[PDB]
Amino acid sequence: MAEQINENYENKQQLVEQTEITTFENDLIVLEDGPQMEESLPFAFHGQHTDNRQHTVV
Amino acid sequence: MAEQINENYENKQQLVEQTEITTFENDLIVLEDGPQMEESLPFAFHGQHTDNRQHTVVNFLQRPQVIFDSSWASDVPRNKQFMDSIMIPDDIISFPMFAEKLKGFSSLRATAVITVQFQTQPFQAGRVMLGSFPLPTLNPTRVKFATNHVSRLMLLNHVQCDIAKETEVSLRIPFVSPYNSYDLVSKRFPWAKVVGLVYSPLTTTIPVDFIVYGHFEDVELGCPTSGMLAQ
Amino acid sequence: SKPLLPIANPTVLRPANTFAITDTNDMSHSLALSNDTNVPFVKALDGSGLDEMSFDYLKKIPQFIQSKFFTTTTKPQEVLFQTKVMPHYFVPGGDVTVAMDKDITRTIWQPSHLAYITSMFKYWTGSLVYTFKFVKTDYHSGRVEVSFHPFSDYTTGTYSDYTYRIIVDLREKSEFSVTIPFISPVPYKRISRPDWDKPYSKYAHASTGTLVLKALTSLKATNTVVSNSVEILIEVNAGDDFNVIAPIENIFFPFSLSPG
Amino acid sequence: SNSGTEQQNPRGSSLLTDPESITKSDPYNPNISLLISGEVFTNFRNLIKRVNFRKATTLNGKRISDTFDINSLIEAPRLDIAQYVDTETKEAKYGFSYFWSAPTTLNIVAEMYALYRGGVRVKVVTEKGVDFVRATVSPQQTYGSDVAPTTHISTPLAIEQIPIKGVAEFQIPYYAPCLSSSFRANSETFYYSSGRNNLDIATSPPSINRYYAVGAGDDMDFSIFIGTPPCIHASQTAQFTKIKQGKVYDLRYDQYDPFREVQDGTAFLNARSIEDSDLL
Repeated sequence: MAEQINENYENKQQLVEQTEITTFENDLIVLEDGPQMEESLPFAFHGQHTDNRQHTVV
Repeated sequence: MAEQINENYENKQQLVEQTEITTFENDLIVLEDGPQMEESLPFAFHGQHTDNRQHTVVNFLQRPQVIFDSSWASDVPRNKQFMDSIMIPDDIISFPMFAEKLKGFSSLRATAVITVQFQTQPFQAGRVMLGSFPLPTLNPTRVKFATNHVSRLMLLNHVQCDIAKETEVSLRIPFVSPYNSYDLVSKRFPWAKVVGLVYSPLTTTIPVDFIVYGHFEDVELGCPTSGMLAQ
Repeated sequence: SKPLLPIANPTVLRPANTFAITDTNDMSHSLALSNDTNVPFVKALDGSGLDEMSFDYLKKIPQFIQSKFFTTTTKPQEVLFQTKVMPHYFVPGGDVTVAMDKDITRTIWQPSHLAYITSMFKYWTGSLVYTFKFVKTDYHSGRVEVSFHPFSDYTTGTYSDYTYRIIVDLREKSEFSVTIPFISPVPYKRISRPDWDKPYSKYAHASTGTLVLKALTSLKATNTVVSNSVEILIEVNAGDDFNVIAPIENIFFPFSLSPG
Repeated sequence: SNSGTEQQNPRGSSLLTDPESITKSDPYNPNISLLISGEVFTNFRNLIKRVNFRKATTLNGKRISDTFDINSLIEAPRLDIAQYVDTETKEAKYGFSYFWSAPTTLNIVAEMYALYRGGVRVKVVTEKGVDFVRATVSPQQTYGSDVAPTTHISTPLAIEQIPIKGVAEFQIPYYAPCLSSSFRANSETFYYSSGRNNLDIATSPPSINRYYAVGAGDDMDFSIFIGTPPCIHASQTAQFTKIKQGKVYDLRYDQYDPFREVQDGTAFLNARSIEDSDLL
């Protein structure tokens, strides 16, 4: 390997987030927010719209 | 139970073969044939056409999808839009990658994720706000008053970006509705309207470019359906 | 059997239970299938376990209240921002401005988030959280001084060196947010109509003191690459001990709009 | 610290944790609301239980009924623009007005939220000589029929006797198909998210004036924070401009509350409710 002595740029290996297919590799800052302490309603409350099964593409 | 004494007709419980969705229930005889002793070629022999991974229909929804790719100059001031408004999920699921997959499903209950990129060379200033008004078709009386002014959007669920600090920004919008899900066949009851305001104007002539991504997480797909309505 | 009965306690009868009270009981008829028919409380309807109805949640939401500028013509010791310490403000440009005739227009100044939430009460207390945003680059520079004058004004003869202050060096830094405590001779101060252009000596009953954002320096900037103006963006948050009592007032009447 | 390069106080962070004090010490004082106020306030869920007067029915005749929608009471009433014409000099003066209406404690909280869930409490005050008051709910729409019945045979009935209980208190449950319902006007027509209900208040003998006070039932709950509503200054109630035939109050209001004075403001000439499109 060609050896490289870097001290002015951080190997920002985070700010690298693949989401299924797309890979973002970012400089400066990555921010994320929303309503905190997220919960979900139990399945009796909804789920009158679905069957008790999942369908893939296969 | 009304009791039934049958001796002339077989309770042909076989000849009943469901194949994923369709159930055949047959009389007389069911026949099936082909080349016998089937084998498969090992994966080295083929598989130069696939990745070492499988894609369901839940991803394809977890994929980020470009919605907007534009700019905004220094002429737009505070409290004015820098990007077009986005209906969640109407302006997202109308792209072909998602729409081709959601088809054949009744409804969708998931949290949507709007991510926005920002391009800045270090000499540019400004701040920009990205908020979301919940259920805009159910309370249309209140939409444009909660989104025409910063400080009425930011007390809602919002996400800010300092142009010279944040290069990416992502707001997580959980599903919220009077209902259980989002009707896909009729596109009824969008659960948020993403709007983008200017918290502070640009200080140079050089405009700023932005890309708006959108995907879903926490995905619960509904019942399979034909999905066609009269007109 | 059927024997007599002893006399009961003397009672006193009303037309209605007390409207004013939150608790105890209500005499209404139930139009449901059964009496005390109630819908169970379901939380996290909004997707989060935070009780979106709780006062201690609503009060902690930041909101922009005023903008100022910080330029290369700013003199040192020049006040950039000066406010009475109080939760309730007015929305800067978010007025309700409706047309009355072909040429008569009227403007209603609109309430702060805190102003509205405390609008039905009479007294408040607790610490406040003032946030200052500086829309700039890493290639502007400046010192500001955020000094909390708890009982007094900022006038002539007002040295800020007596007071808890923060001298922040804005070279790379861009934001700033402090919790301003509740220091007052009274356990509670008055909710009121907000007034920016008043000192503390007037409104002494509604504010704890004055906070001041003061320049220690001109804004340093080369004009050929970055600007000379940088906008100060002030937000107001309401601490954690922020307590509000005596619900016998109204400063703001809300109304709904008509679909057009 | 108090300053830096990352956002020092975003929303999601403000909900949970406060920034460092200017003193760099503990900035908090202990709660003593119970020690001075004598009571503690923490949640608007309890405060909405307070019942205040909301609307009044005057401009009908001597009727034996008054039917109106229930969800309209969770809204704050419409603010109207009032045209006044000087009987002498014939120039127009312009103010604001609540047409036989006013907001409630309930309406201050409900206008911050998007959906509701639970029962509404309605209490009625009538004029003298009324003996009874009866309350019934009905669906407003027999779905699929161009007309709704004028009677019902299995609906709820609730009778209060005025001369022995002067305020007729009723509680209207939550009857809607969905988990949490909507209470504001919309143009949605495909299928509905509101539980559309009528409420018929009767008087024996028939009377003209009906004063309604509304409040939150025990099971009252609102869902999604949306923001502060459009407001009007309360001080604007006493400000007035004088003209020939009388006073013109900036915030004009009727005797909605059967216990408030009638303000000495002259009647307007035209009324127009502020639409969402009128905002500038």
